Amino acid sequence: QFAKPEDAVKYRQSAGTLMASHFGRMTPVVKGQAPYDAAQIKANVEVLKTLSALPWAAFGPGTEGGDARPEIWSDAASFKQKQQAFQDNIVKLSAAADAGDLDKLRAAFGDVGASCKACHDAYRKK
Amino acid sequence: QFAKPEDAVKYRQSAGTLMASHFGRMTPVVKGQAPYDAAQIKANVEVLKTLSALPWAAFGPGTEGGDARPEIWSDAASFKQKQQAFQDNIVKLSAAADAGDLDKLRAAFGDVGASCKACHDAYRKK
Ligand code: HEC
Ligand code: HEC
Repeated sequence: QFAKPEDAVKYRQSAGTLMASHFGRMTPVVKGQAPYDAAQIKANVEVLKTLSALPWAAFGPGTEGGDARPEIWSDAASFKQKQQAFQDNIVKLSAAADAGDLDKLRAAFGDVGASCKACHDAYRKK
Repeated sequence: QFAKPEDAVKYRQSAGTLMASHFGRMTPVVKGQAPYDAAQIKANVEVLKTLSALPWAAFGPGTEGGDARPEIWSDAASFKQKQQAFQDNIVKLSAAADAGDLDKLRAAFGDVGASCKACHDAYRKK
């Protein structure tokens, strides 16, 4: 869907921006510094679920650039494993939210955050 | 969810970027220059549905900036009418996609595009 590689870069960076907001806005809730409303979090995690599937298709043929490290395309299976595992972690966060289980949410939230960081550490330029 | 107004601006601009990609990537389909696969379009319009609800909450208290015109906050009801009408048009696009009706999709797509433009013309700085 991208006329030029720059358009893929702009897309995936914007998807990252929105994921960071929908993930990070729950930090005060997970820490107990903001109240826990199960319906609010369920709805927010649904948004995050949708967003979480979006970046990967924007690292397609010839879309090199931005802060993507070149190791993304040459090791296609290792990068894939990481995005599929991140989305696995998102499924677990969805389950916690959908159940209205705050302890479960805390734990799942930490696992998601670790998955974001693991990918950035390997595949995003400093 | 925004620490500073700049963070709201960055969010809403990224939501716009993603909407433009998910809406605009269907142009060749609506024009018949790319094939119509009803399931593909149904899934894409579902993504667009989710995204289409996101910008509005990022024009909240004290989030003035970017290319938002100041008329957005002082005429809160007129701006609201426009975003709710745009989302009405999105519901109609969803219906067309969900039905697998290409003629209906064409018409609904044009109505959505007109709604984007009407809001930008009134509320987005040149
Ligand atoms: C690999 C499987 C990743 C996972 C999982 C997550 N991110 Fe990511 N992210 C990744 C790359 C390779 C890049 C660079 C893209 C480019 O071309 O520059 C990014 C970028 C971001 C950004 C910065 C966007 C920008 O302003 O330029 C953000 C804010 C971001 N990513 C957030 C984010 C979050 C919150 C994630 C987990 C919920 C997450 N990413 C996972 C690769 C991967
Ligand atoms: C008002 C009810 C709007 C509707 C409907 C749509 N958009 Fe919008 N858009 C609006 C404003 C006020 C702004 C400016 C935000 C800012 O603070 O700068 C925007 C911006 C965009 C952008 C540019 C983002 C950027 O790169 O800075 C894009 C690409 C965009 N909008 C796209 C878009 C599409 C495709 C829409 C219909 C599907 C749509 N917008 C509707 C206000 C409104």
